[PDB]
Amino acid sequence: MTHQTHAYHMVNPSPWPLTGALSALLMTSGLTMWFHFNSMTLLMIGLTTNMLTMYQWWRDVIRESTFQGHHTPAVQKGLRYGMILFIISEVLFFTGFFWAFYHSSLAPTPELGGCWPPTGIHPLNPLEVPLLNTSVLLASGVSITWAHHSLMEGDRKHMLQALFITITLGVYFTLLQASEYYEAPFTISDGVYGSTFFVATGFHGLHVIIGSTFLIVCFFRQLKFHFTSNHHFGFEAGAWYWHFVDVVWLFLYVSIYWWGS
Amino acid sequence: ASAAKGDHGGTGARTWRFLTFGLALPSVALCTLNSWLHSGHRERPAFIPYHHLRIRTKPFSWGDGNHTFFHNPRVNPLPTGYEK
Amino acid sequence: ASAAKGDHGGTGARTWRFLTFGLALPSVALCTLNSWLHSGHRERPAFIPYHHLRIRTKPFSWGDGNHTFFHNPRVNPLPTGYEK
Amino acid sequence: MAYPMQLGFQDATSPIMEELLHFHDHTLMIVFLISSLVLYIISLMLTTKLTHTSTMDAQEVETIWTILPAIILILIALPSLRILYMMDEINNPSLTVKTMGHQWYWSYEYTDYEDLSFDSYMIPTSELKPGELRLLEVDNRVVLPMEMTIRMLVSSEDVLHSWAVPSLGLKTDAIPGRLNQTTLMSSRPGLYYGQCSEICGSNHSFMPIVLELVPLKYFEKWSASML
Amino acid sequence: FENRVAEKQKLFQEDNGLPVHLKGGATDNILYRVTMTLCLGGTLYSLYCLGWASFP
Amino acid sequence: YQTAPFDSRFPNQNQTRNCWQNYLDFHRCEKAMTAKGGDVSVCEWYRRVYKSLCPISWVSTWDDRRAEGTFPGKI
Amino acid sequence: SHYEEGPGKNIPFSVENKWRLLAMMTLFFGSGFAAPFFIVRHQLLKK
Amino acid sequence: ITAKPAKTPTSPKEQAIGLSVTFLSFLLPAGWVLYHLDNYKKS
Amino acid sequence: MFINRWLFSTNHKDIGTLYLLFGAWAGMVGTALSLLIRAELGQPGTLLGDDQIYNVVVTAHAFVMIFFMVMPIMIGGFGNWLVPLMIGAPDMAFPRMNNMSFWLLPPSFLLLLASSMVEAGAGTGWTVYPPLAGNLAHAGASVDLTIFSLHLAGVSSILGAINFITTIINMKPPAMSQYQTPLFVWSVMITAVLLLLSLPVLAAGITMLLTDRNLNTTFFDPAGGGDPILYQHLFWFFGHPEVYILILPGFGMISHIVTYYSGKKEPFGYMGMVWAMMSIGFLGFIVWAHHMFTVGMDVDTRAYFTSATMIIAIPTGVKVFSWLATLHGGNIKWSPAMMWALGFIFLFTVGGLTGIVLANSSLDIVLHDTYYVVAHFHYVLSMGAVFAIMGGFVHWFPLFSGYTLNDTWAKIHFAIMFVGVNMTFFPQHFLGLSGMPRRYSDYPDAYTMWNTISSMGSFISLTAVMLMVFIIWEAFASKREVLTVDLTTTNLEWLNGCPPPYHTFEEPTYVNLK
Amino acid sequence: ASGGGVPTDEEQATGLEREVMLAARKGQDPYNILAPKATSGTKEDPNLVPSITNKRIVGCICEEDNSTVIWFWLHKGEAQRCPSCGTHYKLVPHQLAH
Ligand code: HEA
Ligand code: HEA
Ligand SMILES: [Cu+2]
Ligand SMILES: [Cu+2]
Ligand SMILES: [Cu+2]
Ligand SMILES: [Mg+2]
Ligand code: NA
Ligand SMILES: [Zn+2]
Repeated sequence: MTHQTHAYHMVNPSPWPLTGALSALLMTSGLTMWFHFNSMTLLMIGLTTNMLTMYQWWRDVIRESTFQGHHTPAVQKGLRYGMILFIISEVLFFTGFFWAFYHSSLAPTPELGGCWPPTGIHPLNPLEVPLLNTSVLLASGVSITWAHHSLMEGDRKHMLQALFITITLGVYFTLLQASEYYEAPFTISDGVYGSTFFVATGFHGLHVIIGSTFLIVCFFRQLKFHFTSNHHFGFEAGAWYWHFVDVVWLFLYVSIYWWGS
Repeated sequence: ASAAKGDHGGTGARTWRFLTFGLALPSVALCTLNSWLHSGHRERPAFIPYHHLRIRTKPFSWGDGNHTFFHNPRVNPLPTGYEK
Repeated sequence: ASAAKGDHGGTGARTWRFLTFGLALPSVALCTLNSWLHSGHRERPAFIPYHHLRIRTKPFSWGDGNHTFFHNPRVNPLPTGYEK
Repeated sequence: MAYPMQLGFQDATSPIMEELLHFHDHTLMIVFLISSLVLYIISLMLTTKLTHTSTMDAQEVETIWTILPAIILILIALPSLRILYMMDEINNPSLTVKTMGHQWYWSYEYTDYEDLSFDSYMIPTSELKPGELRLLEVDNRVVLPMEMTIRMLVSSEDVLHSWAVPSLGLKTDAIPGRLNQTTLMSSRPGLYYGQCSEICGSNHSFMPIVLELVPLKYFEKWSASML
Repeated sequence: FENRVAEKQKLFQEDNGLPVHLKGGATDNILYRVTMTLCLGGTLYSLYCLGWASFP
Repeated sequence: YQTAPFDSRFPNQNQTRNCWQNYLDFHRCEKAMTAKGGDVSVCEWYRRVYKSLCPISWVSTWDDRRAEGTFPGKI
Repeated sequence: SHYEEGPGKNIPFSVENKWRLLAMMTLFFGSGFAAPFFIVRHQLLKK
Repeated sequence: ITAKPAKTPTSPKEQAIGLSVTFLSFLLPAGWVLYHLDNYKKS
Repeated sequence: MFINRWLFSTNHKDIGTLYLLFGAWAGMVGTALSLLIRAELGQPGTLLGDDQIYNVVVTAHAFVMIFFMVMPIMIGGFGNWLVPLMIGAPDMAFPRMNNMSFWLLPPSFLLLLASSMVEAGAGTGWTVYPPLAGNLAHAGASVDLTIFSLHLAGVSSILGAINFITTIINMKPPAMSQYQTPLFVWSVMITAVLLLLSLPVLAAGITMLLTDRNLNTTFFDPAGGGDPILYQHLFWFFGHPEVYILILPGFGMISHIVTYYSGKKEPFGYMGMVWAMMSIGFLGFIVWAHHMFTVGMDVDTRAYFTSATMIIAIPTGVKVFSWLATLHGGNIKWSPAMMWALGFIFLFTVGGLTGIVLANSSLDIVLHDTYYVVAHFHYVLSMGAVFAIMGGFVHWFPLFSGYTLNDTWAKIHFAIMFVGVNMTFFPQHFLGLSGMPRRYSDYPDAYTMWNTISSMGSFISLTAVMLMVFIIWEAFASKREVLTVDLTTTNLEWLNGCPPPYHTFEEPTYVNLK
Repeated sequence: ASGGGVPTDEEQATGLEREVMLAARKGQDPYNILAPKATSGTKEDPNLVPSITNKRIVGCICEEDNSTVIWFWLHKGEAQRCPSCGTHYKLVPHQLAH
């Protein structure tokens, strides 16, 4: 006792969970203010305290791992399970949206014209930009892989080089998708086709922005020599999440873009 | 179609840097060429006041509350018809 | 449907012997019950001389060369109609 | 309808409802068996000074308490599934009346030949005439021909409602943009009450259903007088 | 580039009795006091809005 | 004619399509016989059936839509 | 870690005076049970 | 489960008090609201 | 110092305690609402004036008891307190995150309270199904507030579900296999998996309702070609694993309680008891549609759902009989918690048997949306999940506090609530067979007796919950510190004394690899 | 390809991570990451339970596939025995304290 003989991390009291809980209260109630009393000051404060919390919380996590040496083998094996589990919960989140889509397309109501895509809808061509976005994402999947292997072989420059290519492909997909949204002849308000399309592809889009800022973080931690050829979990998590992101796109693509249109 | 490129689509940072510049990137270049080749801008579709489209059960929380977020005036008609 | 049975669907001969007798086999018992419950023998379908069925461009290399390998007289009509 | 201090189901006005009474008796007999067994075994366990706290062998007895409950479930599932397919069975209706839930009233439509259609509302207890049932009486009953296979088609013109009538053994939610079908078939004339069985807002509790079943002849004249 | 991770290691392993979220410096404290202030103020503001909204 | 008979192609509790199919079938037949004359003969059966099964408001809003030319179904 | 230990020290409310506790527990559970009642009065007093 | 005798035993009289205060803190505030329901319903 | 301990925590115990406090308080709120519900029904007529207030009241009752009382208590309270102790861990795998899972609950509760304050509140039923839940029938910020209260409550759980699985799996003594952890731990590991898989689907479903209410989507609006029934699928897909998420931890506590007071070293058929929970968890994902037997589905699928829903009785059956086998030949100690355990064993039985009746879609036609189902679920929730929470609380109170409760007062409390709950819910079986619908603020005159008796019953329970508050007070007031605890060889949570020090297991346990 | 640049653990691992790293290569396990291996457990060959104090909780899995672990505090002194199976255990000062 007093001094521990287990290989586990006992984290110091952190004000971040409170500051993040309070953060969600501000953001949700702030979104209610916007939706009804058309005001954004509350939502703006919430988003701010939210970034502040995520910044410092993950900051400390680096402090404890990289600088204070707390991430022993026992600890990392637990961080592995947590990320796997987290990704699984996210697979089931996107699962309700593909459910929504199939429920709608496999049996179109007469209000749509009793068919799919509904009359009046002019879907995009899957062979046009949707194919481009598919190749961009898939390419980043191979470049992020090259980056991971470089890391394990201690090739500092090439890891930075592969991670950079990967990051720019995610930004490329983001811009392309942004323009597609702007150019599309349909909208969230165009019934269940627009509903189902923009929220599923929308949430995934938000996931590419979250997966890219994650890799951007990994980029800088590397510039700053945080990762060793052997202990570099933040990058593995970053890579696991990035692969979750392509897979969801292949399922979106083959379902909504190809089949459902 | 299918696929089979001789061998080596596995293990070695060199092998993965090889696929990155020899398969991955060249693909993105082709698809980008294809996408830029059929960049034929569609004509704004005829506007018919269908009831299952341009839905509006509550005004949007921004602008005139009748304009969608990524509203593109050239291809998106308001409930009453094209912007102008 | 879906699936999620608490945990332990991985590593350990004990864990695998557990799934074998606790999930795998009980399943086969249920399905076997279901199969034995709807063992309702269908009535032999009406015979109509459709041209795209009972095909025969070359006699079979066995028997009267007009009888298929797992010929079941009760449900399989010859080209000319049911066996009897 | 239901009477004061009732325990079971309302008396069956149609053949499926009788069918359900018997099934429910079957099923209830079994839950009585099982729940009295589990209560006897418990008091048995708690009524002796004799002890055996050492390790006991499971499994051996585990097969009994696993295969036996499985046999019982088959004895319920069969009778149950029979009545279910029987409910969704191929009958040929001689009439098709539609009903449409509305936020706080049902409106019926008989449009087979003419274009008969009327609203139906609960009678404010203030204005009930002596002898009338407090939250059950409607101004315009839905008249139908007794002893006949009718096809009801439930829908709604707003939120969800649920068209129900216990005595006949019917319940079919009313969902906008959908046409749910159900077969009605009484074997006795009379007044049969039911109530909205799906929360639909403030007066979910005040929009009943009353079926008035009379012979065809009176049905035809009523229908016409009704327009 | 640099690689001064050891400088940081010593700094954060220094036995100054501080919790990791402060261990890093003076800015840690200002950042901390800012976050706590916006959260508390915001939570108060939202409470005010609920009151305002809970009356016709 | 009493009321729409059983239709094996719509054998389940949900009949929304049964209403819908017969309303299209009718108007399409009607439109044909018009753009053909054919002694201006008429496809009444569909109108009898869809009339039995479809709720009035569906039928009204549909006719309206056809008038303003915004009926999403193909006739 | 200067966190006290033992009976009555591992909770967020003082348990030294049985009467002050009587009053804290009363405001605590009491306020919870009363909230629903006053929320209803509130809805009944609006238009 | 064995235990030391009470450090600060609560005599019957003391319990009676606490049982009373506990009950009232539950019953009074609700009683008040409920007792006046008609007034609220009268505007 | 108070802040650092109670607001900036990273201690499984201090957090578990924080949950029990939140749980007990929310428990007070839900009790009040359950009494307004019966006040309104205890006499023919209308009490509350308007029906929307009644529905707002019925809805809030369900959310408060489910998301803010039962769940916090059983998983956050007993889960954080006992899990690390029973497997010998120094703490949870993610101490800092675990604290967020708690702190998300108070804001989540603020949102739900706010919703009943603004506008006319949300009188939608706890199923919050559209169109009633939409922007026409429920225009305004209330339902939206209800939808956000659940987003937060769901993030908190999904978050902690990750913590318990990682903890229970990654932090056991190296020589200890999973087939060596206590049943309560198994019960919370499986419950955690159900949360990990089902809660995200609700979050997707209610997000879709939110966009339909504010972003002009039409997922559930026929106009846009939507379908109000699709929402019913998404919700009930989460909704069934949820009913089991509420009973599993109780299954575990009961296994510990029944074994401990029979003086046994272990529960009968340990591995069968592990198989049973795992089965219940798995089948609980392929049965959701029994909640939709009067909605218009194809008979064949309605047939599949009653069959699938029935096979669940088999595994559940091996647990009811295993607990009985555990009392067999035991040296029974008639302590308060053993009473709570015996009640649960029987009352949960009755209530699950009553739910076998409803599994029958044919019969469900006429039982659905009536008080027969309100009876079914209150037996298992009010006399099952709640009885387990009381038995476990009186059993582990000395460990959490270091003080003991008055066993005689504890038994009066049982004796009162036993009568109360039974008198409240028993009659309701009748009311439903005889046709009285659910969600009604008033009923045809015939239903007057059973609702009259039933409401009276509800007043006895209130008495039992007032007495309980007193029981806790006098426990802390007298100060009877614990001296000796029985059967600790097999019950590791009691080895560090009552209450265990802030940091237990700084030095691991020692377990040999035979 | 070709080139270098990333630190190794051997050269960058600090804190307890480093401590379990080295200790591990010296063969020792001061942080209880691995499972102790049993001895005959006779009175003259007790299982030596190292401890950084004067009492340590011991869990004994009496028989191989047992689901119940028998727990007890082993104190500094004469070898004690599992209440259910005899089996001796003798405390011992814990080594690598850093
Ligand atoms: C666990 C869940 C839970 C619990 C325990 C209860 C408890 C109660 N509920 Fe129920 N109720 C629901 C969940 C619950 N309910 C749900 C889901 C609905 C459906 C809503 C809808 O239709 O949309 C419902 C509906 C509902 C109705 C139907 C209204 C209608 O449809 O018109 C009624 C009416 O009698 C009712 C009654 C009660 C009563 C009298 C209590 C009483 O038993 C209360 C007795 C007191 C307790 C049993 C709790 C005390 C325990 C504690 C406070 C813990 C203390 C803390 C520690 C020891 C640490 N409830
Ligand atoms: C604590 C949570 C809980 C539990 C554990 C259960 C368990 C069960 N429930 Fe329950 N149920 C609810 C809470 C719960 N339910 C709630 C909240 C609702 C209402 C939701 C709402 O609409 O608001 C509901 C609704 C509900 C319905 C729909 C009613 C309707 O709206 O029409 C159905 C239908 O199948 C059902 C069935 C069952 C069954 C099969 C079980 C089984 O799991 C029970 C199994 C138990 C046993 C059977 C006993 C033990 C076994 C033996 C002693 C062996 C021998 C037994 C036999 C031979 C049969 N429940
Ligand atoms: Cu209604
Ligand atoms: Cu209703
Ligand atoms: Cu269910
Ligand atoms: Mg219903
Ligand atoms: Na009433
Ligand atoms: Zn032993």
